[PDB]
Amino acid sequence: ETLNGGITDMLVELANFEKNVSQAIHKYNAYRKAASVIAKYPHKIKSGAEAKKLPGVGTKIAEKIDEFLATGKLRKLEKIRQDDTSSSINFLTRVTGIGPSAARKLVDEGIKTLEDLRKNEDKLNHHQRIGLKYFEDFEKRIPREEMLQMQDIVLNEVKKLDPEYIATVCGSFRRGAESSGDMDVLLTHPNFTSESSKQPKLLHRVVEQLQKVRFITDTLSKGETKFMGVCQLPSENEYPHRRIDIRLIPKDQYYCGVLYFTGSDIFNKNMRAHALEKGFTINEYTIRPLGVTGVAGEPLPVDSEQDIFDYIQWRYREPKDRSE
DNA sequence: GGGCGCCG
DNA sequence: CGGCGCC
Ligand SMILES: Nc1ccn([C@H]2CC[C@@H](COP(=O)(O)OP(=O)(O)OP(=O)(O)O)O2)c(=O)n1
Ligand SMILES: [Mg+2]
Ligand SMILES: [Mg+2]
Repeated sequence: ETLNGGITDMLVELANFEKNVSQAIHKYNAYRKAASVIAKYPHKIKSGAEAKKLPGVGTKIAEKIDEFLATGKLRKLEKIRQDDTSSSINFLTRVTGIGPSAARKLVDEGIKTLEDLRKNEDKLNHHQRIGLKYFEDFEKRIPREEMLQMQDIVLNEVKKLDPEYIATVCGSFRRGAESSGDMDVLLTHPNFTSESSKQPKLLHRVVEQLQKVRFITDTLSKGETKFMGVCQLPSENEYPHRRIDIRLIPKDQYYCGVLYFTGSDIFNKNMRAHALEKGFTINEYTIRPLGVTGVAGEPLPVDSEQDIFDYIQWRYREPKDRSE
């Protein structure tokens, strides 16, 4: 029965291609949107020119409409049958360590399932191995109360080695969310500052410590600044493996760090992006005027997150507000 | 946007 | 050493 059936069908097929074969969210979005609106319409759609009228649809859609009208065809649309690589690839990407590039290669060699991975372990680099090892684990968000305990344990043991050590937990957590992807933690130490730019050792000790207590349980990397690894809560008879990140910022550049580690990522993007519009360039370490020629001037002093915002002419926004 | 570590 | 995956 349904008049515009035929069309809406196409339309929807179309959006999902746009959705997957691309990023083309904007496209896909109008796409469905439209199919939706033509769909609510109570008259048979005859002319694409009629369609246009209806809100949601426009030129580009109306065209696609036409080509369908005369002939069920849609050469573009016919093209579609290319399929399957794309489904599987992305999937693989869900694997921590697996980027689009290693995902491709993995698919080309026929590895393109979860099951398959497990079978082709030998092809995986270490990180991948882990992502793979703790796969199901990595898909669960940490709940507030958990982080809590973790905040605790980190907090504590940090003190034991030195109580001069400062540890702040950023990212989601700090922005107040109810569930957090991982645990992100800023670490600082006054012995360490913009003048020395050394002491990998501080971080170093600390991971070993947590390590030596069965907290961290794996290691994805260990720089003289960064640190990503797995960790886990304890119990009697167990808690899911979590992703952990430590970053050591020279005690003197704590604020740039804090801002940056709090995110959100989008926020940072907009913000950093903005500093520029204003003439300064911001990194986890500093905010320094950015010179006429296009080179970084000396770094403006910072005494609190507020000041960063003051510089780019922006209203301070609480962490909980830095969503974007 | 701006940058850290590891791959091979 | 680039480039990758990640933050
Ligand atoms: N591409 C990125 C990623 C992060 N940052 C910052 C934002 C905070 C931290 C990223 O931590 P994530 O754990 O990626 O984000 P989150 O806020 O912790 O989110 P989740 O809930 O997923 O852990 O690095 C940035 O400037 N650019
Ligand atoms: Mg987080
Ligand atoms: Mg993280």
